[PDB]
Amino acid sequence: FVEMVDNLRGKSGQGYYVEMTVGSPPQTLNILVDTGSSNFAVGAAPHPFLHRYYQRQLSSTYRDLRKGVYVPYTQGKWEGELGTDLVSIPHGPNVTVRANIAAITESDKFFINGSNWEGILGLAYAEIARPDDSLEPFFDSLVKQTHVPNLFSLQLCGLASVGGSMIIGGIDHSLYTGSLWYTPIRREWYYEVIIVRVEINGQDLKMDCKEYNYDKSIVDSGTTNLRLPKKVFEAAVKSIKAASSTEKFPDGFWLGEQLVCWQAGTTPWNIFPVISLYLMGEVTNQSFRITILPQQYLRPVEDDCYKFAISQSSTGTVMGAVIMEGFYVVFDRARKRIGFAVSACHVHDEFRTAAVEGPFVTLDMEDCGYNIP
Ligand SMILES: CC(C)(C)CCNC(=O)CCc1cc2cc(-c3ccccc3C#CCC3(NC(=O)c4ccc(F)cc4)CC3)ccc2nc1N
Repeated sequence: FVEMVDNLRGKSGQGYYVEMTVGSPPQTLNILVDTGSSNFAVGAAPHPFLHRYYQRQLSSTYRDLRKGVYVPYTQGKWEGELGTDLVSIPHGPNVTVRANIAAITESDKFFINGSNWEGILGLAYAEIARPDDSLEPFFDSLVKQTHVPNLFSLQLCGLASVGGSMIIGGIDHSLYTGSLWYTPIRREWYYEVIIVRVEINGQDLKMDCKEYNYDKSIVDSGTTNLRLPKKVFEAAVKSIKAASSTEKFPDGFWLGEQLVCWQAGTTPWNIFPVISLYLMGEVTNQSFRITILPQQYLRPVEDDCYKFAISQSSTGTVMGAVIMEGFYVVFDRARKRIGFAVSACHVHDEFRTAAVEGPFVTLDMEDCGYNIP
């Protein structure tokens, strides 16, 4: 898997993308890696934000499916035409597959002005594909048509440029330290998981664990922050504020609306607590924990200045890039489980160490799951 190491790039706050080729002859595009959606969709007309776009009429292997696709999101959208074509990942497995492709012809609030990606690779499951779950996602096609094993793994390493690795079809031992622990994929739609306990510097938050997963918890490379359900966010912020109270911060800092700065290299990392998320384990009544250092949740932005990268959610927990940057994450689709291990590229603390540790004894973990009617 050495050929796939370092196949991801990005810019701060703009996501991670991988190089792909589409069509015959191959058209090279940079594609955002998104575990929180399930469509393969590419700019296919000259939106001013795009470095380049897919030109479907120049591909001899493009097949028009003669069906439109429309994907609304928070008063924005992408829209276009469905087809299939041959797709490869140059720094990936040595195969080519015929996959569904959405050729985006109109959009609002989707592309980012100044980013270096032109499309999105939705790696989640068919249930959340548009227009419906009959549109087979890319990874499903990859596994069906080739001998690539049904798993991939992500090491995201944290404008300043960014990098990482997407290992397609396996695990690279060089990308983590310590042990890999697995949590079940609760259901195949999002990469849904169940958080069973939360601690701040070892202090139990002491909430009904259902609150941690209200109304779901997902692992999402398509989101920057650790996003927490409102009630949990408020409890977490209260605790982090208490821990760090020897310094004063504007109210807006805790809302992610202003920076806090310190003289070069005098950042008081010690006053910010570690956060442990306990995840449902593979065995009955067994859990494990992942521990994130403050270096994960205080995002550097151009003194050393930082933005608070924990935010409130009204649609459940989102373990975004912030969390993922601390860990090598294994999406073991074949066995309906997600693995975590400390990332070989995570940012270290002077005196404390990140961890993925277990086992713990946690009873009635099924009750931590929220039941969306
Ligand atoms: C409902 C739908 C299928 C659209 C998404 C369901 N998923 C979520 O709600 C989780 C968050 C998310 C929202 C998304 C929204 C869209 C979308 C659809 C129509 C119009 C606009 C958008 C958008 C957006 C934001 C986005 N993400 C980033 O720009 C990004 C920024 C920083 C990062 F670190 C990672 C990603 C480009 C996907 C596309 C993919 C998404 N992927 C995601 N994981």
